[PDB]
Amino acid sequence: GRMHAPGKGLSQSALPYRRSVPTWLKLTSDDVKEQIYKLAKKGLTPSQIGVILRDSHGVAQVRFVTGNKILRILKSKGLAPDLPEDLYHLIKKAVAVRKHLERNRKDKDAKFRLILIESRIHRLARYYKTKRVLPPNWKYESSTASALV
Amino acid sequence: AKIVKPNGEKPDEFESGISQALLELEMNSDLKAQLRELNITAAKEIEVGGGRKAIIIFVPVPQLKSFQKIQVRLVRELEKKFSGKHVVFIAQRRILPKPTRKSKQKRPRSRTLTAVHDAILEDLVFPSEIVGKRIRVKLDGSRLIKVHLDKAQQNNVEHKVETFSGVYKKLTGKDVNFEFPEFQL
Amino acid sequence: VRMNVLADALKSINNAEKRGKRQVLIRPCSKVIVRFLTVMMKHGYIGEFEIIDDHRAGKIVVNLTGRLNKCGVISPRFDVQLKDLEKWQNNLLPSRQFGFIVLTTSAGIMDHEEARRKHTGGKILGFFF
Amino acid sequence: PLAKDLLHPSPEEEKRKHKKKRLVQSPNSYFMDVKCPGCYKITTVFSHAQTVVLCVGCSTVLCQPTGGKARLTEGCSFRRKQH
Amino acid sequence: MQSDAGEFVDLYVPRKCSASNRIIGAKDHASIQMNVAEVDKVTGRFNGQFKTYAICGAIRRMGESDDSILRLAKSDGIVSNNF
RNA sequence: AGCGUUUACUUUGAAAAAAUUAGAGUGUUCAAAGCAGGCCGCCUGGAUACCGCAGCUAGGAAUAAUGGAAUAGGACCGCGG
Repeated sequence: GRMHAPGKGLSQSALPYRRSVPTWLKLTSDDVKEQIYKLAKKGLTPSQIGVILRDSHGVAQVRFVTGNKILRILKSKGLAPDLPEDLYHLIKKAVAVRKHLERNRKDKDAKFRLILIESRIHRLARYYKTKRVLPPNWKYESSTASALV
Repeated sequence: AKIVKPNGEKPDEFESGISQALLELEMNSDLKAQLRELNITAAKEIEVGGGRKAIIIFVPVPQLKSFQKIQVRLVRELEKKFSGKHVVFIAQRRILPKPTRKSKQKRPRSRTLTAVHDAILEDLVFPSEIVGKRIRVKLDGSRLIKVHLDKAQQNNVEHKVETFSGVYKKLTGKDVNFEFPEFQL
Repeated sequence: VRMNVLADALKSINNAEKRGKRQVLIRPCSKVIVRFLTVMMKHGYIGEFEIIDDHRAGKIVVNLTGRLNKCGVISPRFDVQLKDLEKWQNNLLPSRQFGFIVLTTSAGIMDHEEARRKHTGGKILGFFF
Repeated sequence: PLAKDLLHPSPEEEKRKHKKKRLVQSPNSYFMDVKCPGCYKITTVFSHAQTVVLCVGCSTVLCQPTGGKARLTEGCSFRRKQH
Repeated sequence: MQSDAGEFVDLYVPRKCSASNRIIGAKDHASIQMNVAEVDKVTGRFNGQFKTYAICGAIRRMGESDDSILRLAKSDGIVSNNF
């Protein structure tokens, strides 16, 4: 079940058996890569790029049409963001909560939810440190967390 | 000819005859635009169950998709030339041995037995892509891989099932049965 | 979380056999489960089974014959030396006639009687009688 | 019931079951060629879009995103496509 | 059930349920021994031979005696395979 | 003669004080013991097994960790140095 909640949600994507590409799709490997570049250049994360592609163009996976995954494509061309786009969203969330908590000091619930979010930041940050996609110096501390976008 | 054999050795009279037949087909037919830089690696000929025979061709893995594009249009006039036989293209995958304790980089997981054998079966049934697999473990101990093939190209390739079963039993040494399901597409 | 996969697979067979079901779908298929079930089949406690490939961990459908009293697992995988295989097969199995301790050795996954014959100790997986 | 073929279930059972709990999981969604009456052209839209898909050069809105499936605009011929 | 020599030693051999393949205990009083009559093919009349089935106590009170008798009969070809 | 990602695991071998325990022989008159004895000068004996763990050694490669190219300082192949 959920890491920081009592919920037991069974609701995710279910890829088809067939890893093959469909007949109707006329977009090629390089055509999709060219559009992946343009979407990311406009200012867009690997989650949003994959959504915009398969809603409008009809690209079940980039991995099946092309050879590689979206971030893997981006960080080859050199368009990939510095810290990952899931640790980014967790930090930005922690900033928004902590700013709201600055004014509303009597909010004991916001205080408790900040502890769960910052606990989840610490937990994911060290995974990335072992895999070496963060410098081992890297330290999330709230005072110099607002400056990290 | 158009056969670039991997070892600097002799494309034997059998493999030569097919490489020359492909040069002639090029020079005569319309799809000579494609057959400029496409090549053969080798070409054996097996005896399939019954009283039938299946000529088999090998391809450089890079230019496989280039063959795949024209594979069904080409195989027709190969079978019209070599009358009472079946023909099917397969890519020559390199296969590295499991690195034992006794004794050069990390073996990529495409250069391994299970992945190569999965890729061999993928290319056997080219026009009809695979939609299912069931490995029946029989009571003696032996296995039986049961492949469900896409119901499009059923009528086109249902007569090649024993060819595919025989070719795969030869290349790998595993017993396979190709079925056509009615309940998905 | 799902720590042990063989533990789940053998509890699933055991529950289905008691309830009197004729076949059971044990989910997270692995080399260790298949190699366990081949041994179990070769002595003739289960029937023929069919392993179902989705591009993930596979599934297994085991055709059940009503001749399986218990199929259990030992966790952790204790390191059974050859001389101590007596005291193990003494306190796990019903009698000295029938029942098997299957243990993973140097050679491969095989029952106590085979491992005794081949002159190999190894790590215990489970038992079936 | 003791005897049920878990290997060969009839397709009404699998279409009933949750997408993850079928004998081999498969998506409940699909792709469909949708065209507005004015223009000549057919644009691929995903069943569960979750973005406002536009006809080329901002001609008009084509589908509206909801909780589950996307509301296609009133006056649009959709043909769900198969592979 | 015989010794080293080969002499069958136990004082009787219990029956096994046709559905579950359990041994029917010496005092399993809800166990049945049901003879379904065998019929001449051309006339549709009783021959004087029968296709006998045994079922365990647990199976009956489970409520699977009906389907198990049915499936045994349909396997023998007493009930039509079409059904 | 020299080699060969590492370790845990299992099997073999080496080295392991006697006494004690298990145990082969032997009518202490039987036995507990004892290491004696037996044959009409001679023939025997004073065995063997166990001694966790750690260290040492040589086979096995299932299971369980760990490692190898991804701003390519990649392996191999040869020339220029």
